[PDB]
Amino acid sequence: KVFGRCELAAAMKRHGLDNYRGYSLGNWVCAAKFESNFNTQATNRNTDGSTDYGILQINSRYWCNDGRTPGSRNLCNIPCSALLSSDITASVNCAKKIVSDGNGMNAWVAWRNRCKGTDVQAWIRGCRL
Ligand SMILES: CC(=O)N[C@@H]1[C@@H](O)[C@H](O[C@@H]2O[C@H](CO)[C@@H](O[C@@H]3O[C@H](CO)[C@@H](O[C@@H]4O[C@H](CO)[C@@H](O)[C@H](O)[C@H]4NC(C)=O)[C@H](O)[C@H]3NC(C)=O)[C@H](O)[C@H]2NC(C)=O)[C@@H](CO)O[C@H]1O
Repeated sequence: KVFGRCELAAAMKRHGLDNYRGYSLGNWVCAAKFESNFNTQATNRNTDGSTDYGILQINSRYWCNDGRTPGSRNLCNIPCSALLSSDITASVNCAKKIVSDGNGMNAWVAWRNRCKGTDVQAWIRGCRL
């Protein structure tokens, strides 16, 4: 599913991401925009053989099981395919664990390079929240 900007903001808010760990909703929508362009089915391969899945581009090296990333962890306790769903629940629960891991949103490279320190409020302009 490709989400609309405001559509994703509502689901995210609903799922408790607004100010989760001190990160305003803007931050989360910006991250989704740059990581997958709001596409739940985005997948990308990394050089170490791990894969990034879904809307938040969650990595198999640490967070999910894809049966093909030898000696990686499955910290969110889910098959990576659960992250590709139209329903963002699994992606959001998993995100919550990632962001609390110590590096905050720096875990997301597109956030760090394109969202961090920008006027993230713009991402939710005109949404009915
Ligand atoms: C080429 C490229 O950059 N591709 C992108 C993917 O790499 C990226 O996925 C992210 O991958 C990074 C790389 O390591 C990963 O970051 C690691 O995360 C673990 C888990 O949190 C860290 O280990 C923790 O360290 C903290 C603080 O040091 C400790 O408090 C804690 O004990 C550690 N936890 C565990 C379980 O070990 C690493 O510190 C950290 N490594 C680095 C180098 O920063 C991110 O978690 C991945 N992000 C996500 C969302 O999965 C992918 C996602 O955007 O994007 C590719 O393009």
